[PDB]
Amino acid sequence: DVSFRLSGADPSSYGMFIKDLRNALPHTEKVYNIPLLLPSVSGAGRYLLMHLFNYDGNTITVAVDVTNVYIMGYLALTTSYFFNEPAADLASQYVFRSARRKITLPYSGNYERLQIAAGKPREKIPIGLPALDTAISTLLHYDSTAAAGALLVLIQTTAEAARFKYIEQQIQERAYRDEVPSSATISLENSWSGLSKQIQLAQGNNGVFRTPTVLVDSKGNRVQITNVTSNVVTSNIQLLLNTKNI
Ligand SMILES: *[C@@H]1O[C@H](CO)[C@@H](O)[C@H](O)[C@H]1NC(C)=O
Ligand SMILES: Nc1ncnc2[nH]cnc12
Repeated sequence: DVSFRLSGADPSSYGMFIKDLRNALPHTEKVYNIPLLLPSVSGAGRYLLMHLFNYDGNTITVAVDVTNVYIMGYLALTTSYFFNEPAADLASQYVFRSARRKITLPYSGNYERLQIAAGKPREKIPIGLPALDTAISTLLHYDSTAAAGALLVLIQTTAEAARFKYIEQQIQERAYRDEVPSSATISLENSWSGLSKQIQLAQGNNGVFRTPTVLVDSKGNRVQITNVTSNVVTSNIQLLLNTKNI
């Protein structure tokens, strides 16, 4: 299991949590020096438990699929919550079995359904360490609309930060003040699968992507990523979704 405490959190302790989260994901291979997530994992071993504590020290446990970094559900006091999608229903067979009741949330876990549920796109949802503290608090008491927004915050500040060093840095910049994600952040979130696939196909194609990936950069500019010498590949992406899962 991996843990993070919002109480006394700073950029350093958050960086340590994101390092722990990455290190908990199993790999047998690096591709271009980036850990390659596994095709699959059987049984309870598929699911990492992240213990998160809000500033008052209350806790939720979040279940994450170690093959794709996907949050499937969470436990808050004695109630488990899972997304309404087959992968989460499978996860519910393995995690939080001792919960007194299990609620299936009225949406799946993808960004499009979550944003509909929350009534806003994540371009308009501030993120950062204070927003994460809020999100943990919200999830402690079931409110499906409020929960969607909290889950958008929670996904971006954990899974998306583990996937991309740039996103981890964005959150570190937001240690004491929330701010909506940069469009570069949004771009990366949306491209992880695409990048993961192209970095794997570059192997046996002399490091050249079969299909270029279009991103937005820091200054807000729309760039084409065509080969593994890109900074996005060398110094940003931290984990690769296995093409067997794409
Ligand atoms: C690869 O990417 C860079 C941009 O990052 C580009 O300028 C360069 O010409 C490309 N190299 C190859 C071999 O395609
Ligand atoms: N439930 C989830 N977990 C991790 N990353 C995601 N991106 C969109 N939905 C997600």
